Amino acid sequence: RPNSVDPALRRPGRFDQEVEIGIPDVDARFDILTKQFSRMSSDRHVLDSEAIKYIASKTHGYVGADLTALCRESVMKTIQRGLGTDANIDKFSLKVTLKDVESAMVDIRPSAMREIFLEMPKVYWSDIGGQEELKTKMKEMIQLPLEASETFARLGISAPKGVLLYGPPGCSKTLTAKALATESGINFLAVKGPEIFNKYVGESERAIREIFRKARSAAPSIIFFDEIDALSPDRDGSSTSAANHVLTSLLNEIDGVEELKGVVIVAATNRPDEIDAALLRPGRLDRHIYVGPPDVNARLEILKKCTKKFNTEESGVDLHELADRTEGYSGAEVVLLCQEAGLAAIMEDLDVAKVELRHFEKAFKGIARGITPEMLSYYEEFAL
Amino acid sequence: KLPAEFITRPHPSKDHGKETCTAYIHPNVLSSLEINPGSFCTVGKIGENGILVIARAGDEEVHPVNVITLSTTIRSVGNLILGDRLELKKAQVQPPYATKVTVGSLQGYNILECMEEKVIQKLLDDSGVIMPGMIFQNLKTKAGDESIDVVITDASNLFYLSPPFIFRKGSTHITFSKETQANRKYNLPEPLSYAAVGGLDKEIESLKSAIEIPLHQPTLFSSFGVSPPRGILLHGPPGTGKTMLLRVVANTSNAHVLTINGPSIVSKYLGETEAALRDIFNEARKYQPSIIFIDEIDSIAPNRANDDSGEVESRVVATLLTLMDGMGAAGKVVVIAATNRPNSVDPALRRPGRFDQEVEIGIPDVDARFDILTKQFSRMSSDRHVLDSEAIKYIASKTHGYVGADLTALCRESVMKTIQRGLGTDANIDKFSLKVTLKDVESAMVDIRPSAMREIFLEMPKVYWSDIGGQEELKTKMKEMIQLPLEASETFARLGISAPKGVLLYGPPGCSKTLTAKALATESGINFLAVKGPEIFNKYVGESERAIREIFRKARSAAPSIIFFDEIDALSPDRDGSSTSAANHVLTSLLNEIDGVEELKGVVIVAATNRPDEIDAALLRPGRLDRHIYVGPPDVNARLEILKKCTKKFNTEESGVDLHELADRTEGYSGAEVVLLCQEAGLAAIMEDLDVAKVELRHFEKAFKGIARGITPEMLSYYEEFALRSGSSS
Amino acid sequence: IEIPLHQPTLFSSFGVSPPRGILLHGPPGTGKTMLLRVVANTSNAHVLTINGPSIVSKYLGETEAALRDIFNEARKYQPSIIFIDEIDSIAPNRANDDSGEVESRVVATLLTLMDGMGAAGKVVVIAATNRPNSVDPALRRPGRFDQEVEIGIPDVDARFDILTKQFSRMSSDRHVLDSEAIKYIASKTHGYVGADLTALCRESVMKTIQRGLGTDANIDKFSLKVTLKDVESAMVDIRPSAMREIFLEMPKVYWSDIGGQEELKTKMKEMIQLPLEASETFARLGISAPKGVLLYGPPGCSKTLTAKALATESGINFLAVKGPEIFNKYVGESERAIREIFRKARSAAPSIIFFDEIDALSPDRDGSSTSAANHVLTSLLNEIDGVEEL
Ligand SMILES: Nc1ncnc2c1ncn2[C@@H]1O[C@H](COP(=O)(O)OP(=O)(O)OP(O)(O)=S)[C@@H](O)[C@H]1O
Ligand SMILES: Nc1ncnc2c1ncn2[C@@H]1O[C@H](COP(=O)(O)OP(=O)(O)OP(O)(O)=S)[C@@H](O)[C@H]1O
Ligand SMILES: Nc1ncnc2c1ncn2[C@@H]1O[C@H](COP(=O)(O)OP(=O)(O)OP(O)(O)=S)[C@@H](O)[C@H]1O
Ligand SMILES: Nc1ncnc2c1ncn2[C@@H]1O[C@H](COP(=O)(O)OP(=O)(O)OP(O)(O)=S)[C@@H](O)[C@H]1O
Ligand SMILES: Nc1ncnc2c1ncn2[C@@H]1O[C@H](COP(=O)(O)OP(=O)(O)OP(O)(O)=S)[C@@H](O)[C@H]1O
Repeated sequence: RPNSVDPALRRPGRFDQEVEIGIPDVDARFDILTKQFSRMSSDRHVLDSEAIKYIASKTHGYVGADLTALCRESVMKTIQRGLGTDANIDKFSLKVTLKDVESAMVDIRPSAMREIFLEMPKVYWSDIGGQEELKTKMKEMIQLPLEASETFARLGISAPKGVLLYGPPGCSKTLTAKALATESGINFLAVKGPEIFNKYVGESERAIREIFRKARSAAPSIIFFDEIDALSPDRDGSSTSAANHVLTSLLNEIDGVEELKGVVIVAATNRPDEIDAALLRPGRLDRHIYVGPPDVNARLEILKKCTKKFNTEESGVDLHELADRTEGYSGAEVVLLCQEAGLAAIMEDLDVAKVELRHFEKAFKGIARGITPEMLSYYEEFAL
Repeated sequence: KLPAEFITRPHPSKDHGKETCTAYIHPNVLSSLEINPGSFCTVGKIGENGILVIARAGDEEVHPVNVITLSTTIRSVGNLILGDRLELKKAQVQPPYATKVTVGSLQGYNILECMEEKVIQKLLDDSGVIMPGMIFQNLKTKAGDESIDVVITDASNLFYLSPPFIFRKGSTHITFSKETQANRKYNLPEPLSYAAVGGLDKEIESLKSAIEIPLHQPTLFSSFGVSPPRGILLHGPPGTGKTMLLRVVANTSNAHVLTINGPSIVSKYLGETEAALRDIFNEARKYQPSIIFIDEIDSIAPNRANDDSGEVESRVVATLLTLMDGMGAAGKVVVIAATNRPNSVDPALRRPGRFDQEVEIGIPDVDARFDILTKQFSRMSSDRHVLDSEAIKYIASKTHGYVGADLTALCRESVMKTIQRGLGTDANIDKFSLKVTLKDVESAMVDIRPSAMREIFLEMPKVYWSDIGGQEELKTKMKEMIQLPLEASETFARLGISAPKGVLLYGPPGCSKTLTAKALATESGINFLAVKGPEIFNKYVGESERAIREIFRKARSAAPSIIFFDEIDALSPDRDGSSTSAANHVLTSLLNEIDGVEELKGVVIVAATNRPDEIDAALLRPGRLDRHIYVGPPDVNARLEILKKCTKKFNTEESGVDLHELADRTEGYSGAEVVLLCQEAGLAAIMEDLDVAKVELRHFEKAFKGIARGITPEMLSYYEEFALRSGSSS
Repeated sequence: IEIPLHQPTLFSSFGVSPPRGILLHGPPGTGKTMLLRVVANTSNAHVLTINGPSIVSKYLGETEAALRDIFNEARKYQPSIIFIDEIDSIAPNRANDDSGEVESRVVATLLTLMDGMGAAGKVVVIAATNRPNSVDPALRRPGRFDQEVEIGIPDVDARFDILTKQFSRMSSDRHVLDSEAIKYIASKTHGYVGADLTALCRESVMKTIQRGLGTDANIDKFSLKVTLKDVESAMVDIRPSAMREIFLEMPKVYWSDIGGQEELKTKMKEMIQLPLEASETFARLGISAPKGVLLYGPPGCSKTLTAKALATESGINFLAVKGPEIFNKYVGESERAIREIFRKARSAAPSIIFFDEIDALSPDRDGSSTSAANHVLTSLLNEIDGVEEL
């Protein structure tokens, strides 16, 4: 914690140059693991200089100390595996294979991940049905700047820093934000919501510095802001008094990230008035993304996603008819149809993977849909 | 000097020779206690009856003063774990000759499957003193037996755990018995094994691999590049049995055992407090292999982030940091830390190299509760009278939200149920032959409560489904949303789906709404929670979410559970722009907690309010309030059952008070409006005559003239638009 | 208490260790402290007393060392009973910000010693508290306090049995036979948790003696009896424990002084007087008296005068709230006064709470008024008729 050190000892004349150590990337992971397992050397004989690449790609976000802990738990996977078959088996002759290393990640909690208390139930692109148009725009504004960051420096094109999502409730929103990091992505960090106010005055103020203390973690770290209403819901345009200083700290630490650095602000919200008249400045939020209701084609893929286990075709249910009649449902409202339909089907008589068309109809009449998907009267021209 | 502190160490030679009972303690201690090398000495725990062991003089040059060496059988008699403190005493009575000695085996093998009886006399001939409970293993097998063990179950006593006796070969009566348990009349203890712990079998297997290997085979990791992991981070919710797991390791592993539980290392002197840790570790490293057990480490290792941490406590945690890394051993010493708060561990302790192995002491689920309950009755099978694999499953399934500690209390309360019945039928009946039946457990179910519910106090008067009439649609949804996820959980897994966890109840004033929650508190099968909103709001900044967090923290541990949110409109922040200071953060916390229980958890959110249209649009997102149920006003059919609800005791069948006539005249009556008529009309009858035997029609006639309607026509119009609001026709 | 300390063979047959740990919680005045003394004097076992901070010392480890040696004495001398008066004082919930390192070790000692194996033997621990929710939840798990008994406020039946013994302890200066007056005195004492019942006996002696010496101040003070009128004078001057926190003038109001309004007076007796005098009637019919009445009309009528006489000629308690007096600027205090006042009302049950100008505290909720009024009313709706029958 260099910031926790007294600034008197950090003034010029004491340490002119300091180096901030970041999280090793995929290129550095092979070099670390090669030398760490160089002590193992041919005892494994399963390396082939290619097995580490699979491990390094899967083991993402590791600070580096846990890489040695991976080796310690790898030995735990073996030995016991050998002793499981034979009681007097020679432990020295046993070797570690790819299966033991992969299974070790189950009982391994990375030190960096332990601090960042997140759940992230392994969301992939399979669950995100439809929104093909949405993916292309996000890739051209997020994937390319992150992967080709060195290229953008020579090109000189200003990156569209600052991404915000506004749309009807039930859409992906946060779902797409956390899914990108899964497929060969980078570290994702988000707040828990009740973090702006903790207790005493100044304890939460210094917590803002602790959040931004890590700054770029590997290449780089991203600090998402889900539920932006938790930061500045009021006390800005009315009843300010002397309690709006917390928002000032969160806004003075975001302009020091330059443009072509990779550190951007990504947030998800539903009320445009919660954006507040402070992020419309030229450099905070210049481009606006509207995640509207899915079209008919999107629901067709979503329906198959939420009816994968259901026979559908075997029972005699047409998927195209369901997608057309599900118009007006916004995102999650489409998915909820099966769950309500599933409960009715089971209660009939010991339902085992037998869902008919009438089950969809029964649940269709007892689910409410979104109302007024036009936001707070302003969604195109961000000028009030 | 004559120190009062001693430790236990196994005998260097294990050959069942003349050292069966003779033990070497110290050449000088025996002299200082006026004990001859061969006289009688009493050794036992502090505050407990000692075990009469034979005192012998060893080599003073090699044997340390504080070390006491025992035999291969002494530690097994009293379950004397290696490293436990001792209290040396003396015996002044010549032991009576053993008239009868019983021979038994723990493994369920008869003594006839062991060596010849002539050999048995040679096995125990020079022991001299024999007390019940002597266990000796690694005995020679005549046949191809895998393993044999002989335990002296009984033999036939002032401040003595077992009756002292002197064995005599050729003149002692020997009886062969098949007993496999320690005698209950002597109240002898029993060792704890891995299979003695039910439900948590998966965690035990991981623990055994990470403990046996470093203690007995430390060169495996050294030859495998990296040193073996040091430090065990054992954490689990309270009541799972964290304390016994450390004891199980001590009772299973055969090595030096040192336990540091609670603030036992705190001393008045400044330097003495920090010196205790160094002395304990030095003892552990001197007699490797050894295990150091730490319980409630967070109580002595503060996280140092808060300002409440003291200087003394900061030095205690720093001592472990400077000593865990700074030792010359390769990892033969294993440190286990037991705690219930994962976040209370010191940040330096959580760094890699200190707690390499982290084990979560999981809360037993429905499947695990069957395993633990089955094993508990094994040690009480003499008076069990419990069906096998049939009654246990029914009891285990109904114990929703249990953590493991309540099951022991439930079984203990099961015995108490027989005591009240046994003594009630006959005050002098024999209570040793009493057997627990299915009804006793069911009776004990209501008298045993989960630990997570100890902090929740609500009256919750017993209101049943019969208290609600003509609500079949409401009863249709509740069974599917509560019983089906648990009674048929395999069907959901077959479809690979989870039932929706949201419901937006709304009913006119006078209807059930909250009354259904009372039925939920009566017929749900699981734990029930309610919030007396808007009590969650607090004056201090940041405590509004913390109050929700503390109440919602119990839901995760006691999953599955049902939480009832009465009048959720106040919970949702007001959009009119008045007093919008802290309610906005309340909405954010509620939404985030909903998404946090998606890992196949049983958390259910139930809400009911009189203003469905005054809530934020975020709560209408699927996954939070999935179902919109219109529990409308009672109709003619409903009020027919409503009348029988509270007037069943009334003698209206004999004469007067026609339910059908009331039903037609009570159009638009809510559940409360019908009850109001009974209260108003009933007061008319009481004033006419103090003794009331029947109710006439005129009592209701006077009441009818002074009762208004609590369900305005505009009230119904508000909810119909809410029910169909997404474009109405579209 | 008896079985764990007197029948060691019974638990030997079963595979479950004897239960250990008794904690008593409830409102003050129920008699929690007295029950501790009764057990100590009746049961023949070692008694250890911890009256509040009786084991707290200025030294760092002396407080924790005292617990270990005291519990070791119980282990050495069995059977033993350990009494910790106000156990919550030395064992806080460990969740409040006020708790520091001092309270951490003291509570942790209880977890270590009472784990079910540190003490063992024939040692049983019995404790009491006034706020069960303020104690450490870790202590409430099985193995430390297996069974928790709630000592509630005595009802009419419970008070009569308690009051009968106190008057009949001496049996010499009783002056009443067949318990006709004792039941009458017990029936007219509502909300007497037991401390006031003892105070009623104490004030009964106060009412007499003065009357005996008033006519002539030269008689035997050991030859003076206690009459029914003395207790009647003693009961009116004693306020309920929950009512001891109320500071009101309360001018005397009589119903005979109110001319007219016969209809209003007719329906009042059916609400309070009738349940007291016709308790057996409701049990036969299975009904409950209505507890909600709205008074309205043009200004200038009696109105508030009706509620003043409720505490005078009803025989039950009465709590007065000045309407919007519950309002507070802070978020956590606006509706807190609603629960705090009714907590005293439940303690002083039965009691009547009267509200002045409920319109201000009850907005129409149709999209007007302020949130603070809406926040209060939502609390009001739940507490008056919600998850609690009241
Ligand atoms: N492919 C999909 N398309 C639409 N909805 C989906 C899809 N997959 C899952 N869902 C549902 O979407 C829900 C999440 O909806 P969200 O829009 O994220 O909720 P939210 O109200 O926006 O709150 P946040 O911003 O996510 S914290 C999940 O609970 C799923 O039921
Ligand atoms: N095999 C078992 N699995 C689970 N619980 C068991 C088992 N055997 C016994 N128990 C009971 O589990 C409980 C564990 O002790 P507790 O006092 O509940 O520990 P604890 O309350 O969690 O204290 P902490 O959390 O360590 S401070 C006891 O009531 C035991 O009787
Ligand atoms: N079938 C019935 N349904 C509902 N209430 C009934 C029924 N039969 C009798 N009642 C009585 O009617 C009362 C209605 O009270 P509540 O259900 O608490 O009011 P509510 O419908 O929840 O509306 P609130 O709480 O004021 S928004 C119950 O407490 C019962 O005493
Ligand atoms: N037979 C009896 N039944 C009930 N109460 C009695 C009886 N005899 C005496 N009492 C009274 O019961 C009371 C017992 O004291 P407690 O009410 O336990 O003290 P307390 O007010 O609860 O204070 P704490 O905080 O609990 S120590 C005394 O006031 C006794 O006078
Ligand atoms: N027959 C009577 N009815 C009512 N009050 C009477 C009567 N005779 C005398 N009074 C006195 O008149 C007073 C009138 O005071 P209140 O009725 O309390 O005032 P109010 O008319 O109710 O106006 P509010 O309630 O403060 S808006 C009573 O308190 C009595 O002291």
